[PDB]
Amino acid sequence: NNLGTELDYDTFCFYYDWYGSEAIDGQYRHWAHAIAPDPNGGSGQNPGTIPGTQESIASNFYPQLGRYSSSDPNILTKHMDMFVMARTGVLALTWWNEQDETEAKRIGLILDAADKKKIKVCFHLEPYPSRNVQNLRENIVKLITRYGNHPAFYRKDGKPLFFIYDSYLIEPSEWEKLLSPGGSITIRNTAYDALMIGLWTSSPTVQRPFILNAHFDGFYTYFAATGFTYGSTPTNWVSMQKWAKENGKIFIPSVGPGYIDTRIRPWNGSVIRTRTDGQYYDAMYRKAIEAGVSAISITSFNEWHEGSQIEPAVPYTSSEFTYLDYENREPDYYLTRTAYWVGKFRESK
Ligand SMILES: OC[C@H]1O[C@H](O[C@H]2[C@@H](O)[C@H](O)[C@@H](CO)O[C@@H]2O)[C@@H](O)[C@@H](O)[C@@H]1O
Ligand SMILES: OC[C@H]1CNC[C@@H](O[C@H]2O[C@H](CO)[C@@H](O)[C@H](O)[C@@H]2O)[C@@H]1O
Repeated sequence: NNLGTELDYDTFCFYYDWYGSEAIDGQYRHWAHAIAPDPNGGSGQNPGTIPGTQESIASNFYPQLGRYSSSDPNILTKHMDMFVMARTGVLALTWWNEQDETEAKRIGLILDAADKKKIKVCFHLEPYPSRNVQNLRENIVKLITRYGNHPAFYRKDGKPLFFIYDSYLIEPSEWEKLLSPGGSITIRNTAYDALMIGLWTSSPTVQRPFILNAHFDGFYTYFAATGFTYGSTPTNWVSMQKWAKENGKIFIPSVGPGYIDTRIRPWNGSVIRTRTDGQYYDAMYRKAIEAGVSAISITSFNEWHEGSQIEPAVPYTSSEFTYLDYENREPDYYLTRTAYWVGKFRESK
């Protein structure tokens, strides 16, 4: 078929499976959330918590699907149908190494639901406690062993792919052990080789040697808020792509529709980026495509705490909070607008 509706398998959408519902789980997990203390504020902050009631959830927006469980197979079905609407072929799943049966169940449910719609899944390896290159290798081995034969397990030219959040927390000298072909615990040329995509944060003076010396296969930028880092400043993307191409690296810039996290981080208002009826998303996605990249990542499907979600949101005013909503756009606008941009990306590829 040549309909202009097919999934794109170089488009990665960051997905969070940490929500919990009455129907499935037993606490309204993540809809209830601690309010972060101000890192520059007084001593003796008791910032409190958002209780995750119908009226008061840990987001500035309100989901169309309500306080859903990420363990609810009927929610997962709906989510995969939303990925199909958006034309996003890869779900980049947050992964926290919880070592619990409920996590294992959820991952399996997600892979199964994804496959019914021909969506692929890769892992977004988060900064779990004492993360280091040895336990990262062990966990890569476990994920490939457990899930590598699942038909929804993502591969690019035969290789799995991982995004590594806050990769700068591990020194390049440690990364080299895992990621250089000569490294003492290398995955290169093994059954567990993978494309490893590190997080480009700050200036080229710092990031270029970091990426080279760490032996990452590529880099992404994550943040939906323009200007939050050098990497999330889209005017830098042409130059970042040129460097990537020169150095055999894969650049996967991250685009998002807006940012606001002030329910959980009330002190962080300077990072707010207004959606402007889709104009912010349009501008960011255009810059990614114009940079001439081979792959794009979307922040986010459903990071509701950070207000970067493309998942449908609805107007809601409760006794406790007046939520933001999609304004003059319909709840599914960011899904259909994603599909528009995926088409533009494909036209350029
Ligand atoms: O401090 C608020 C800030 O926190 C989180 O990002 C942190 C870290 O994970 C990032 O690597 C660096 C990049 O410079 O920034 C923080 O230290 C995110 O939640 C972010 O959106 C938020 O503004
Ligand atoms: O997936 C990368 C990155 C996205 N932003 C949130 C990060 O997770 C932290 O913040 C969450 C609230 O926004 C909180 O629920 C998590 O426990 C974690 O502190 C995530 O690493």
